[PDB]
Amino acid sequence: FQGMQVIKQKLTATCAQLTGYLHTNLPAIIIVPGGSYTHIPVAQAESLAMAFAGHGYQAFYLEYTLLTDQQPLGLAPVLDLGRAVNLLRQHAAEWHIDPQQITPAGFSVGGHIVALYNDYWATRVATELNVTPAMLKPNNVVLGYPVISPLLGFTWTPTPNELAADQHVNSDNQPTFIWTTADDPIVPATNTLAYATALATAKIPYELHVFKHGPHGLALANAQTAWKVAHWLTLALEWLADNR
Amino acid sequence: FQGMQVIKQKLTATCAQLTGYLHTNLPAIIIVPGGSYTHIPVAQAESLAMAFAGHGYQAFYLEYTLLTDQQPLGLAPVLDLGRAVNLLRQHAAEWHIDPQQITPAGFSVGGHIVALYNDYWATRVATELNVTPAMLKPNNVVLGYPVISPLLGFTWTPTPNELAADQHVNSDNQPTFIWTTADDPIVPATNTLAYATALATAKIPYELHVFKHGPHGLALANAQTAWKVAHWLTLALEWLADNR
Repeated sequence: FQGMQVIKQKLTATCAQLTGYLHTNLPAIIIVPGGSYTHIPVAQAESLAMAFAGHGYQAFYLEYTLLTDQQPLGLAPVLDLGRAVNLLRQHAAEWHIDPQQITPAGFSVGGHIVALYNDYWATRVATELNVTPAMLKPNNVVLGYPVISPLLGFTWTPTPNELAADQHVNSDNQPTFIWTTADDPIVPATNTLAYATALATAKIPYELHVFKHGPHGLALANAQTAWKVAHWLTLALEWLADNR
Repeated sequence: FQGMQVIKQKLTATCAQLTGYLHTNLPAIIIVPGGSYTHIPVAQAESLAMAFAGHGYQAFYLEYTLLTDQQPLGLAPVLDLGRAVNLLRQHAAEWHIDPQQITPAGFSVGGHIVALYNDYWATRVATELNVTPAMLKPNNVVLGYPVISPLLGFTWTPTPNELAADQHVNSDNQPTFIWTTADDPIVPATNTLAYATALATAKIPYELHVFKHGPHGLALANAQTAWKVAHWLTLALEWLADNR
């Protein structure tokens, strides 16, 4: 909460909450953290929000629906992200947000949430929230160490089989910046490579960085703990800037 | 040729030539440049050799067999690279090369040559050159803006169909660092993504960077002309160092 207005806002029709760090209009980042759908690692979320806040972004973090709030989780976290994007656009003027530069940044399981948001914002999220698609648009998406868990899934009842983000890449998918680790023996980067291939085939703009960064847990701990900058951040910021 | 011993050596049983820039023992880079198999862009080759020379490498560039030297080209350039690796190991002591840190770095069509070298060094190159596999080992390989052309191909007579480097990834493939451009509308990065997927499936160590760098031609021109450093170089050097 470093010299910035901290704001806290519970989202409507959900237990999800949003925390914001606020400094013309600025681009805005919404950090969708990890946590295996069991908890939200608040310190990770805040640190990653500050990584962007420090480089000219209004930065938010989303505490999304967890397994303890609802089971089956369903797609509640993806919907929660929509509620968050919509609130940012609605309040852009009073928060000095450029409503055309709202970017969800998903980490670990939050990368899965964000990947699916990029696929369904104009369709399933819009119709579930009954919000106009334009209000839910992610201007770009960022995915850091994405992790797929079968906890996410089952009006709109898709099981983990039809939640392969790489199978539902469409023309409404927006530009995507992805980075992950190549050498986690427990979680190969093959899923992420498949998503990039789907983006490339659908001709959705992207950038992909598969680094030798070790296990996903250590890699994301380092990203949080040791960005003050890390190449993933330099690269994400440059990509975001050049897409403006 | 900046304050370093420049050496020139024609390789045996080939029109291919090698140029070297020489400063304990040092790692060595062999630049396999582009040129569409019609010419070798010497200025590109030299500049890229210097990019590494300046960071503690003995650096060489390979002027490989061209379409004007031999048609069909066959796999002559891949064999030429083997001849070059073998010569470096043979003369490591007098050139202050660490014979366990010899790394071919392929650019544009040379990336295809190097990708195939990583696949066939212990098998088809060894048997065509009648050289022991150990002498031909690439300790790591680097691929920058790789481009596949059907000019490469047809003792060992494979047509362009059986020269998909991603189809012949085996356990003898060595660690691979790849970077390319995501947004060349004429040459999508899908081939490179497929190779990375094959490396990942075969559990060969790798790092992949698909940047929004524009058309392949401009991207490689920039790499040559504007590294003095560019992130692809920082990233390649760090990866090479951490694999030691």
